[PDB]
Amino acid sequence: TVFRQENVDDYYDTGEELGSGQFAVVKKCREKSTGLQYAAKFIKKRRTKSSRRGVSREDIEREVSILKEIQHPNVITLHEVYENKTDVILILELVAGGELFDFLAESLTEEEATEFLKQILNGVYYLHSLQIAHFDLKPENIMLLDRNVPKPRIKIIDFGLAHKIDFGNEFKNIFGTPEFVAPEIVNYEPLGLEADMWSIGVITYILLSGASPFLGDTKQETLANVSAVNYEFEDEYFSNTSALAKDFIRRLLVKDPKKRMTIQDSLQHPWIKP
Ligand SMILES: O=c1c(-c2ccc(O)cc2)coc2cc(O)cc(O)c12
Repeated sequence: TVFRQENVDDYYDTGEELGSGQFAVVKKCREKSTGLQYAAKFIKKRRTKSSRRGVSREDIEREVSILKEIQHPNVITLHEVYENKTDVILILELVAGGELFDFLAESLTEEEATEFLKQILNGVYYLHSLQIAHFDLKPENIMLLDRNVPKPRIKIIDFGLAHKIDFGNEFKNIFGTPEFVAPEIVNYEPLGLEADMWSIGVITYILLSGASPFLGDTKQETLANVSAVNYEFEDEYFSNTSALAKDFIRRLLVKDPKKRMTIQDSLQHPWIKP
């Protein structure tokens, strides 16, 4: 699919940089015709077929196709797509309260954790209902609308690894951040919606404790820890955490994807259920 090839600078003015990654940079922007504000994600294109640099058209089109499907309060939305010879430029909904990752750098109570968690689960429920696996859930990819309120509202971002799961699983060597990936990702096995639920377990552990359950001193150690389900609830961190909260985590950090809680299970779990 081809995108708008007019110069994006004819329609938008850019400002503060919001984030920067391997082949993408995200800039605050403002649409000239409406005065409305967005985030422009510039994705660097592959310059040749066999290059390892830039993002393949196939990967870019997948992210765009998924984003086009999405409309939910807890997920980023897509406004427009432009492209030129060097970049595809996604004009995305602006979320200006910063990463959940940075908010955490400022442990939560179980109430604070569950208030974030419920919104995350609601967003993931929407996605999984559409058979969309995110595959890169982590605090850096959870953005707050406003960080200076008692109960910040959040939105899931970064669909760069997201896949449609029309057949129950995808077998593609999809692979995110070692701390957050499920054992089936580590082992290069077929992947489905279940991998997201593991990531939610890791996120929940971090929300409650300020500590990462599988983090080793090197990437290979972290990955080895993940595959072995080498984690425990340290008393120093979890002494005043409820057994029900631990139960929620324990039922997500399960090696066999088939035995892992689904998104629907997680919403009905007694720690979450109203
Ligand atoms: O999506 C984002 C955002 C993003 C998008 C929209 C917002 O409103 C806020 C941040 C920021 O940094 C990134 C950095 C990346 O490497 C990849 C991304 O997808 C993003």
